[PDB]
Amino acid sequence: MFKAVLFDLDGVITDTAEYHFRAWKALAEEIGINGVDRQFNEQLKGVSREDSLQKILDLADKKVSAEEFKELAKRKNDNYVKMIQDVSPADVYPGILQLLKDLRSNKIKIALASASKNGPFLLERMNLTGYFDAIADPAEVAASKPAPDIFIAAAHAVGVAPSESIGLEDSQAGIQAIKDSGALPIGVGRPEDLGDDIVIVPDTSHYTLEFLKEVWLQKQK
Ligand SMILES: *P([O])(=O)([O-])O[C]1O[C]([C]OP([O])([O])=O)[C]([O])[C]([O])[C]1[O]
Ligand SMILES: [Mg+2]
Repeated sequence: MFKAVLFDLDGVITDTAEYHFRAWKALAEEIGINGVDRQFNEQLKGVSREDSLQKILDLADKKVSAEEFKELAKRKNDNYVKMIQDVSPADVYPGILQLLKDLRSNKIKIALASASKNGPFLLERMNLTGYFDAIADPAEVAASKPAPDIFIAAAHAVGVAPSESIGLEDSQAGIQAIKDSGALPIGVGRPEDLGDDIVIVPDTSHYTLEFLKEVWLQKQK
């Protein structure tokens, strides 16, 4: 009986979490911060551009100037934007296109709840824009992931209560944002990274409408 699905983008719809990681690691190393490895990057997944940069700068003893802070965020974004120019429909993760088609057939709303300002560009790259009933603008919320605001806004944008929605996420921060919104999270990734307390699937082929119904029917929510 859920009425909406609230999609993260990066690491859910396609493998762009890998590109954010590579770009943040390159930035960090340029400023002599070598701690952005895959384990540290689990604290960056789902986190805004500025919050990501500050989590990396927290690894250093000294502060950068406000001018350098702004430059660094822009530097990373310009690199990332170059990395994603060749993304195509062939890069949609397994299961995702068919899930979008099945949700529309079943009159279940589809909304994007990505913290990325590059979200709309990436949905166009992948020929997915037409499936979305709404895209929650991440610059409109007052509080970014792990705050629930973006999931609350995604649900509102398609006229469904968060409590009647499922959220799909690959990150610690986004799973917390889903929990605090009222929606039911189903994570994608390693249990070791995302927790043993919610439903986690190992890859996105598991994100079928059949499975979302299976999970919803057992407590949920
Ligand atoms: P999700 O994974 O919330 O689709 O995206 C998150 O977006 C932020 C901000 O991206 P931007 O605006 O393109 O710089 C990234 O820092 C996170 O890595 C990403 O998970
Ligand atoms: Mg993500």
